[PDB]
Amino acid sequence: SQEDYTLEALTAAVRRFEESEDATTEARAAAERDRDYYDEKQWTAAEKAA
Amino acid sequence: DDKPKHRLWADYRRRRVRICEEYYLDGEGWKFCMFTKAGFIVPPMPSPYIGE
Repeated sequence: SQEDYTLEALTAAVRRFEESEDATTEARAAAERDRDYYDEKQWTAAEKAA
Repeated sequence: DDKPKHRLWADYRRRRVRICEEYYLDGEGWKFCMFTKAGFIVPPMPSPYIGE
């Protein structure tokens, strides 16, 4: 009844959040890389170690 | 096709559908249809929008 409806609503909200998080993983990574480049972090760990 | 390609989840009830709204010039005048690949949504009727 009410418990089932609440569980379904919570599952729908969590699924919406997970869809938003996973569907934009590459875009988020690219934006974070751009922010790091703007923030003086322009060298990767491997290249810096080399 | 839909954008973007996200993996389907069994517990997810969100479903995406595609509709086609077509205006075509028939022998008598403009007609407007709303359909899918399965069946009509709005049957072929004269366009409800009035021109010049």
